[PDB]
Amino acid sequence: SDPLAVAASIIGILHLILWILDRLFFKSIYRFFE
Amino acid sequence: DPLAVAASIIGILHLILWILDRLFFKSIYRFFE
Amino acid sequence: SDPLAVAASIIGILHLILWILDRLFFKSIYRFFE
Amino acid sequence: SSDPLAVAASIIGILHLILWILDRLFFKSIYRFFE
Ligand SMILES: N[C@H]1CCC2(CC1)[C@H]1C[C@@H]3C[C@@H](C[C@H]2C3)C1
Repeated sequence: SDPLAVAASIIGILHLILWILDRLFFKSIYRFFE
Repeated sequence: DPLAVAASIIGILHLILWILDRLFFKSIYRFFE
Repeated sequence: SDPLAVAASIIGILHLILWILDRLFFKSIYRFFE
Repeated sequence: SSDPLAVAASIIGILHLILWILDRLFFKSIYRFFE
């Protein structure tokens, strides 16, 4: 239970979540003008 | 730790999906150049 | 844990922060000109 | 100080930072000649 390890884990989870949300928005936007 | 394993697998899938996304968008925005 | 894990944790936190600033900049540019 | 999964994820995180840095660098560059 290193603080850096736990923070890095949570940040990786949040990073992938926000990435799929951002790219979902952008892929839905680009899925209309093509 | 289960948290470390979850974060590791999420990081690997994140890199893989980001690479596929980058290939998609680089081959989609490589026609303009 | 080991230097590899510590550096990887610092780097993952940096990566989240950097991608946050990148997407915030792009969303602020696409939230005023669209 | 050795989990194979942890070492793999660490190397992957470093390479991910490097690749995203290069991606956004050349992206910002392309978006620097167009603005
Ligand atoms: N992309 C980051 C890189 C650092 C780790 C994943 C998230 C990796 C696996 C676990 C254990 C350490 C710290 C994080 C969680 C090394």
